[PDB]
This record gives sequence, structure tokens and C-alpha cells, in this order.
Amino acid sequence: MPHAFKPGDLVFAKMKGYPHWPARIDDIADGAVKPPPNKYPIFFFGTHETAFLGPKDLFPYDKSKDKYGKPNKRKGFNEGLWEIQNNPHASYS
Repeated sequence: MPHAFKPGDLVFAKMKGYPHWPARIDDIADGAVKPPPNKYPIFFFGTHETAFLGPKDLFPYDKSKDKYGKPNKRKGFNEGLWEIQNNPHASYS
């Protein structure tokens, strides 16, 4: 059965006005800004941006890739697809 989300989990993450996007749940570094309550730090592959999102916008990668893991025109998307498939746990700073 499913657990709660934890750092390292891979997802497609949904934000208004964008396609479901390859992403991961990030750790929060020591001394770094924490997300609001009930939100997770989401790192978007390809763009390398962070946003704070709740579970309603988080789709587990394995279950969802057949639907959401196809190339898209949007800036950073296809790079994102490579990263999530090939090195999802790397440092992208």
C-alpha cells in the first residue's frame, strides 16, 4: 500500500497552465527555507525550478509515465524527461 510522500520520490507535478511535469520531492537543506504546512518542495526536472505543492498535484511517476511521459514543446520539458529517467537523484545545482 502507498506511504506518504518522502524526499526522493519521483512524480509528475501539476501546476496551473502547465502540462504534468517530471519532478521529484526534494530534501530541505540545513538552514534553508521550509515549505508551508502540508506542502512539499518540488524540484522540476529540465527547468530546475522549485515550487511548493500539496499531494493533489502530485502523481507518482511509475503509475503515470505512460500517460504523461511523452515529449512536449514547453521549455525544459524534454530535458526533464531525460533527467527523470536517467539520473533523477543527481545534483542539478
